[PDB]
Amino acid sequence: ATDSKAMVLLMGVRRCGKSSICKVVFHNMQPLDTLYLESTSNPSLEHFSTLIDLAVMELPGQLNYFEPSYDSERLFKSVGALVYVIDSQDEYINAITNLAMIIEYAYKVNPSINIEVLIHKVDGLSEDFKVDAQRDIMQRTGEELLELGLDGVQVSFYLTSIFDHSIYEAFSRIVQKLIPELSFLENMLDNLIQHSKIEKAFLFDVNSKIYVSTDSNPVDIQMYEVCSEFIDVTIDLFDLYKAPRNELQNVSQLANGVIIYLRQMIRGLALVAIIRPNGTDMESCLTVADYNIDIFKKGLEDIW
Amino acid sequence: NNRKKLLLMGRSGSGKSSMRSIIFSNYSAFDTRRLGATIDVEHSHLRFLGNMTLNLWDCGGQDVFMENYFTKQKDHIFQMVQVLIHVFDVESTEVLKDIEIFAKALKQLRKYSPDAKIFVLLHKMDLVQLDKREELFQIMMKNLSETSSEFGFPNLIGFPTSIWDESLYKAWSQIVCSLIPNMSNHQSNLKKFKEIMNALEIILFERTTFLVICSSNLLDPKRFEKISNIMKNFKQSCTKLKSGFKTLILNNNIYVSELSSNMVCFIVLKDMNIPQELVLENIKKAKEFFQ
Ligand SMILES: Nc1nc2c(ncn2[C@@H]2O[C@H](COP(=O)(O)OP(=O)(O)OP(=O)(O)O)[C@@H](O)[C@H]2O)c(=O)[nH]1
Ligand SMILES: Nc1nc2c(ncn2[C@@H]2O[C@H](COP(=O)(O)OP(=O)(O)O)[C@@H](O)[C@H]2O)c(=O)[nH]1
Ligand SMILES: [Mg+2]
Repeated sequence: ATDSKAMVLLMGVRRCGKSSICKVVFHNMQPLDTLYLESTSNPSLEHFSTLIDLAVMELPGQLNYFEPSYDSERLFKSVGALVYVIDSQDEYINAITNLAMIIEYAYKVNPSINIEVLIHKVDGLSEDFKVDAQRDIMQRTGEELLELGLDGVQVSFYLTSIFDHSIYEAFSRIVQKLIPELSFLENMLDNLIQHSKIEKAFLFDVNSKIYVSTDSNPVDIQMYEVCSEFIDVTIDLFDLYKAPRNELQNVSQLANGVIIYLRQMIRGLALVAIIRPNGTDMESCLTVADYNIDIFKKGLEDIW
Repeated sequence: NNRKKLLLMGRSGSGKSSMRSIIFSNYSAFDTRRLGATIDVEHSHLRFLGNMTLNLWDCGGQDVFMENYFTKQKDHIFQMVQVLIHVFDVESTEVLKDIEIFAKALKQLRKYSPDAKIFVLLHKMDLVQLDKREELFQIMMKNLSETSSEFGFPNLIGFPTSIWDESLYKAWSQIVCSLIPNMSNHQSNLKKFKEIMNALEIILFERTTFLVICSSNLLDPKRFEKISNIMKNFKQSCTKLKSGFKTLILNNNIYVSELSSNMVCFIVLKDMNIPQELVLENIKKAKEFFQ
């Protein structure tokens, strides 16, 4: 059994990747299950075993000859989020179909349900391809559900690949959307970047690609890809030569001036931010971040 | 001469187009799937380090195309050839034929460009199991060496490669470091840079490809390529920001800066807090000599 806080459901046709996905996610969620459960344990709602638990469901080619029995429904309710895996290797029209079904049916029984859809196995595909692929899929459901009479259902679509970093960036948002109890940290970040020359901030555990938290800033610029890799640079470059700022830190600046800043926060937990200075030089732009950061750092040190 | 012509030959699927694509076109490993078989000879050039330019000849290896390079256009192909990077797919079944074709190429070279440098790559080594990866290379290089020897070119260089690790950069670094004439002055200038920085060591990379040009010093022997690889992986995550890499400082110990529109330097500093300012200054005088 599993006394977890959330109950995600992974459904899709056989070989969509629903089991491979569980393996990659369950692993990277450890640093968090750890972090939010005791590193810092507060919401009385937290003394649980692990944050989430991915229960997968196999989906038959076509759901005509069959529809969900009751036991499935009783599960839908227990489930907090619903992740639909569309294998992009093949055609996906009848799949977009079975999705409208799984939605309408699930939604009657447990609205307020998160419906997340993964346009999977997108590794090795041209960009204008992923563009059309999605834009086309996104539309084909905004019509399939207007036909089913429910255009008000909020559906978030993602572009993923388990040989990529995508599935981690998707699930990062996915986990956040699920558990609100872990948003106090998102909030502390909206403060760090609040009134800033700082655009985005992530809280990455050195051994997980599922960020632990980041700002509520809407214009997520998918700056995730960039910061997520920055960690690896820092770790990897450091690991080769190794034989209020006493820890690990890395700064990088591009042509146009943007800055990728990483500063360790608490034993393996680092902060990666994007800093944009319109002319203002680096040396001091960097010092003014340190202020808001060193503050934020104390904040985590206080609750730990 | 000021221009270099390299022959990238091998049979179809050897993975030689993925190479070029990763090394001079900013492709990601898995990004090569979409490449599709190259038809005939696909040309690419690249001004490398200012004074030297490069002309890459990716020769689609479908048997038919291959037969035509050796017959009709052999003079076109094997004419004025600086280097031959022949590639063998480690997962081939037609190994013996794979090698014959190689001789075929040597024949046309032993004749039209005899002083060309020979380089062989056992590509896709990521498919072989670790315990085997070495003896197979040893075995293959052994045979290839003798064949190479009989067509003029005695001692050739070998490199086990895969688009999935850094072993690809080491090979292409050494290959390109063969067409660079002026290396005496670079190390000499580098060595001095070292001392004025009193660094553990300094490395030089080509801004564009991030291949190693030279250095000046226990430590990882493959460290050079692992640096190339990692920075190139950073390069690619920084796509969306659509800005090129300028600088990076890691723990007040490792400084990586661009020197000119051609060379980037990597300095591991030996200290932890030399006035960051006075260290950067030393960086700015360095540009004078590495443009
Ligand atoms: N496992 C593994 N696969 C590779 C490697 N390099 C390339 N590939 C794969 O092999 C394929 C071979 O494609 P190419 O590189 O375009 O073919 P080519 O060798 O250039 O030959 P062309 O058809 O003849 O002209 C691509 O589909 C890649 O996914 C490698 O290092 N390891
Ligand atoms: N190229 C690619 N292959 C994938 C991806 N996800 C899963 N696979 C492969 O798809 C196959 C089926 O995955 P699996 O987890 O067994 O599917 P399941 O039956 O739905 O659990 C395996 O060979 C996986 O390695 C992906 O994102 N990209
Ligand atoms: Mg090719």
